[PDB]
Amino acid sequence: QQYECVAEIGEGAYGKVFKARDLKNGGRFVALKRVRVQEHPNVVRLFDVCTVSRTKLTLVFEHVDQDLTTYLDKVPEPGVPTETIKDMMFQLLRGLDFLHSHRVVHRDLKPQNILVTSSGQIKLADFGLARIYSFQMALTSVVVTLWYRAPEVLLQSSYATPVDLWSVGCIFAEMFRRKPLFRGSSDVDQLGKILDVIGLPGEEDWPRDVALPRQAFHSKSAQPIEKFVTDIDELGKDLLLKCLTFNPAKRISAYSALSHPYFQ
Amino acid sequence: QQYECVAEIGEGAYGKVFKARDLKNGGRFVALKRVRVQEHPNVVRLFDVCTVSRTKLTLVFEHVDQDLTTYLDKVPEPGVPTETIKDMMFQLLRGLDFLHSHRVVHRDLKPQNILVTSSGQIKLADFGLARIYSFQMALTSVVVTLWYRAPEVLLQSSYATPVDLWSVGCIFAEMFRRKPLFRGSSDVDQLGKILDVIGLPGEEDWPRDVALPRQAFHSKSAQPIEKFVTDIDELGKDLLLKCLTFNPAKRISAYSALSHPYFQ
Amino acid sequence: VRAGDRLSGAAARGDVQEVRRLLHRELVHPDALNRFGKTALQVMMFGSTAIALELLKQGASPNVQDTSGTSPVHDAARTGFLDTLKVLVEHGADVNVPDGTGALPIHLAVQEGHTAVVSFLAAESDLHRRDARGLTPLELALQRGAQDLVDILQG
Amino acid sequence: VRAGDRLSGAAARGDVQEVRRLLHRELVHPDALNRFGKTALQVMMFGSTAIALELLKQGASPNVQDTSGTSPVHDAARTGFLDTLKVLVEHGADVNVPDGTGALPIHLAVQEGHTAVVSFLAAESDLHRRDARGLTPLELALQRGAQDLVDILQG
Repeated sequence: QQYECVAEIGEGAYGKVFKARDLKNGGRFVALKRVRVQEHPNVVRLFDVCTVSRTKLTLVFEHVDQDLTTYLDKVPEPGVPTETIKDMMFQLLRGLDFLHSHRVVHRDLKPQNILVTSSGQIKLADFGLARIYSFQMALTSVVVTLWYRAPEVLLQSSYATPVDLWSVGCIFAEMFRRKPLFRGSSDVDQLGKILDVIGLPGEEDWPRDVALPRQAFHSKSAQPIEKFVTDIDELGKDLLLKCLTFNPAKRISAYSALSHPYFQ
Repeated sequence: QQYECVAEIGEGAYGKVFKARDLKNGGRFVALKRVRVQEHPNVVRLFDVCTVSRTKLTLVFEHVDQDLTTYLDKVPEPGVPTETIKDMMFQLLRGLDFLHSHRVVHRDLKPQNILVTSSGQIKLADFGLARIYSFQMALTSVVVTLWYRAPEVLLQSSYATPVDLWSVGCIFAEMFRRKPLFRGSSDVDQLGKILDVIGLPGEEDWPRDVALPRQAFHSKSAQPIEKFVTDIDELGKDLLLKCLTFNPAKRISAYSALSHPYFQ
Repeated sequence: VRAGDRLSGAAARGDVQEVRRLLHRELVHPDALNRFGKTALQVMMFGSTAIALELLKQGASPNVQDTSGTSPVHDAARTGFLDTLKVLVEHGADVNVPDGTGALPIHLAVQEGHTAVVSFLAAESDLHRRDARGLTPLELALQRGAQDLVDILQG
Repeated sequence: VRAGDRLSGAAARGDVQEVRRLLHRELVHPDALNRFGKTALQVMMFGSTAIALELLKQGASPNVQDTSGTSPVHDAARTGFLDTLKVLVEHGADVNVPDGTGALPIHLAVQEGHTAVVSFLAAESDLHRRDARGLTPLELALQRGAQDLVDILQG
């Protein structure tokens, strides 16, 4: 036809996703997400909607041969340049904001759903594909990456939009870090990890129903994030923590974050 | 800014609607429908989406200084010319069809939501504004115009797409008539009126639940529509009645009506 | 202003009845400005000759202008409702009044292509007035390619 | 083919670990075709130099082409990952291999505007090869208006 499959990128939440050639015009790799039923620079564009049976659709999406991870995992020992971070970060938010309004919630902001062009333009994506981390040290055990899942969600309380903001802070952190910030193996374990840094929120910030109540956890500190997100600046520290805030109502908005003095 | 309000056309289902000047480029009157959240020739085009607060929007729409009513209420004693009717009628359907696909249902097809240009091009609209008729003869009493509301709706059974088709037949009729066809004061009264012409449908055409069951009404005739829609032709009579059919499943489609031999 | 709004809105919606009510069995001054300072004849449903008439018969200054110096005749003409354009005129409206951009009634008609209006206006209009783009009716009729128009204009 | 798919998908996703696993603690032949007959080096995450390297170190024919005669170097260059473009080259990839439409690596770079690639390639590339549109790198660099490029090319 006007596209040529070349591989199953993988299989996940959304069926299998493939890499194809956009010979339709020429060259360019593209992604195919098969779907049965019965504009922004920083967001992957839907290119086409092939009807595979009169319904089966085949969405053809923009695609990039680099994600936030391979890039970070690639950069020179000193690290991503300050402004580079600030930049990706701005776009990451910019497209984020765009998603939110138009009432869309990403819900899966891992760095693998974050594409970065050779140019450096950031375009969010959503393959619904998993990645399974095996663990370091003796009592090894697998974990799929939820290291970017908000408290609200680990707690199974809220699943509101701020959900995405938690995820961005986690990423922001990882741009200075070049290693995921909070990396546990269980929902409760993950909660642990978040808390050792951000500290036991106040009883008034934790929700009722929840299977994991505040009492389940220790108070232990509220460590200065900077001994983790090494080298962030003060204005960033502010934005970072404005994302990384346990209580979702009291968590910065994308729209707002965007207007933050880090991007002065 | 790039538009200048000149008046509240009125206030209704959708807030207040205004008439403004499109000086943005120049001249042309336009309509503003204020909205808070948290292409077709025969349909009024949305022109702009002003953000009044970063959400408040202000939609700027195409607008015309003439509706189907003032026009009919204006035409020469003999009447709208046959082909003129046929024509408006075609467009009215044409844009109707366009609305329907793209799964939109007008639901309010009165002749006031029907704009007609000096040229004669028809463009549907939706101001959600009411008009309140006071009544002729002794026991006078007001009524808002539901004279275009389908049985399904008066009966509060269905509210399906055919709903719009009923409304078009009512209009079609009124183009030959230059006076609304069915004009009652109550939902039950309206039902009466429809029936005196179209006649008591069959028990098998009326729905269960309904607060107004078939038995509530007399059988009385099935009068020949033409002694009402004076001067229609045979091919029109067919289309008219194909719209004006009590049973919505058994009611012509816009798409279909469009292909009807009246437009041969 | 209240009644300014009650009468304008009526006009705008083309509701004759109300306009006639608010005028008579209510006694609103035709010229009563709305909260936007425009009178009804100004914002009326231009295709509703009957409203235009009704207003003009109770007075209503036919000669009035917009912020952008626009007026009943520009609107009418631009919209094509000659029926109303006449009424306005027949009641003293001035056809040769230029709008903010210099265009006058007939400029609009040509621009829009309302042949019979252009026809109706040409006679009484200064076909020498220049457009903001410097054009006269004919030069624009030409600039457009409005044959039928160009012809009317020729005379 | 199974492993063709297991290794390609890994590559594609940029999962280094798996690629290194399936290669070593699994022993998949780098060239193993997937059910679409493409090898992994072909479909890999072009920006993942490490994957490119890993594959090329276990063998992996750097010189291979698509149905449309495209190949690792066209992709890399077109995508801008010079880091990888080098790797490919440093391992024998041929830069002067034309794609189905006649365009070669450098054509793509110019087309896309990857200056440093164009820079990297120009040297070793036949700047005389004609595009499908008959253009040479420079003529297209020009056709585009890629100053910086035109300059590199000039030499």
